[PDB]
Amino acid sequence: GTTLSESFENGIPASWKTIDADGDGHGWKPGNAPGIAGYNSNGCVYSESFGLGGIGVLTPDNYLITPALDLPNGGKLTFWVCAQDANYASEHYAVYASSTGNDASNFTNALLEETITAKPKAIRGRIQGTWRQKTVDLPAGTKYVAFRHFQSTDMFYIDLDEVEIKANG
Ligand SMILES: [Ca+2]
Ligand SMILES: [Ca+2]
Repeated sequence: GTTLSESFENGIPASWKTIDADGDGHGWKPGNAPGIAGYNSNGCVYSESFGLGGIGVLTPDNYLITPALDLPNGGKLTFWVCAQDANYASEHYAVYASSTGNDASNFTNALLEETITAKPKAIRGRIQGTWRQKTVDLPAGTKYVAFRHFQSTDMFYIDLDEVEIKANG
């Protein structure tokens, strides 16, 4: 079955689907160095809970969804995530599998759900959040994977990079 490897070095391919479910006009977006460097690479994607330039506080419910997948005996997903700004790091997200369609309502099996945590002597810390790697088992018959930024507000960005799916298959 499917191997998928996406480094986001040239944005979000049209074969991926984005859903701005909350309807504010802000969804998952391409990021690149120097503003928004990827993991060991130039490009990534990001989603905002606060926008620069007067945009202000947001309440995202934003989906980034893979192309269709062929996983008759399941597979393994890995990806990298961080908080863009270590002082505003508490972004919440979940990863879902659908066996059916690729609408928001088809993503109900949360495989992974978490709020990012920032990593007594006074010491200078990183400006940007540390990249962490996540590994998720994908059930047999999974056709789409969704990354959902939601139940988040008034932090900064969540960044996502280097998505790999290996079929068992
Ligand atoms: Ca990248
Ligand atoms: Ca939105």
